[PDB]
Amino acid sequence: PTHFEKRFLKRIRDLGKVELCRYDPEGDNTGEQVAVKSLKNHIADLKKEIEILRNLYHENIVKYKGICTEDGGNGIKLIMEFLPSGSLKEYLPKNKNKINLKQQLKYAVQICKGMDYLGSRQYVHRDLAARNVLVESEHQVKIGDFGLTKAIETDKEYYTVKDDRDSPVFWYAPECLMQSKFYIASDVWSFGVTLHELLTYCDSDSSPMALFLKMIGPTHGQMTVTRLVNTLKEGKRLPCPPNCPDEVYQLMRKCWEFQPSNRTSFQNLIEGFEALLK
Ligand SMILES: CN(c1ncnc2[nH]ccc12)[C@H]1C[C@@H](NS(C)(=O)=O)C1
Repeated sequence: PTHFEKRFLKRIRDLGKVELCRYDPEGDNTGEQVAVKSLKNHIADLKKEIEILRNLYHENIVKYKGICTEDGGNGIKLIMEFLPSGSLKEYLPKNKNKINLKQQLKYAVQICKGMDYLGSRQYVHRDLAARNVLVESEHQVKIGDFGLTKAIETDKEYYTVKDDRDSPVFWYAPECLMQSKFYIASDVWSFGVTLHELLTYCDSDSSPMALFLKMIGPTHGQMTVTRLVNTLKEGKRLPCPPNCPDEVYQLMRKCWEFQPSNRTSFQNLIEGFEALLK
């Protein structure tokens, strides 16, 4: 009762590959809408993500629904619940009006809960950005993609990633950029950046990529990571968004301590934000 027949998954539109499908075995279009993750070779990677998501059960983590086999039973698809409001990246610009600071801080708490739960299971997300934070409702958010998530080996503080794959470098901590080492503290750094996005209502002009590119200047490509490391070494950071209170920025800056050991924890973040609400 967690297997989806590929012929029954009717594609609607791309979500991010991740596609919106309607699983409709009765053929009367009454079937339920679902998010489907497939390959655009790296079947072993998607199988790892499936094992990860099936093992996550939390209010602030997108629900695993099942798996769809691509014949001759040689391919796999990840089936997830579909949240129509989409990611913060698409939702926040559309609702700058109803979403105040209180609501943004509740989202920050929820992301931190989802991430702390992820941390307790010994995983590093390595891709925490607003595009990966889904809106269940105006009161609830969920971490919605685990495509770069890795399990930290027992008795180790981090996972080392040595591959030819792409990385969200404008969300990465110094240790990730310099040594390819990913700690729970590196996810804390990425949360800080995600929180910046959320506070700027995911305005494209104020995105971490747009701001850092304006700081770094004209840059290839192959030199982006070095220029970014240098900027972070000098102590430069994403500026406090307009009308962002000191208390929130101070928490945001604690996610951005150059050394991983000097950063705050997700639990200290939960408590910090919760103390600001009402
Ligand atoms: C937007 N989105 C989703 N939207 C609605 N309902 C969903 N259920 C699950 C995912 C999902 C996912 C595509 C992922 N983002 S990406 C391509 O940058 O990795 C997040």
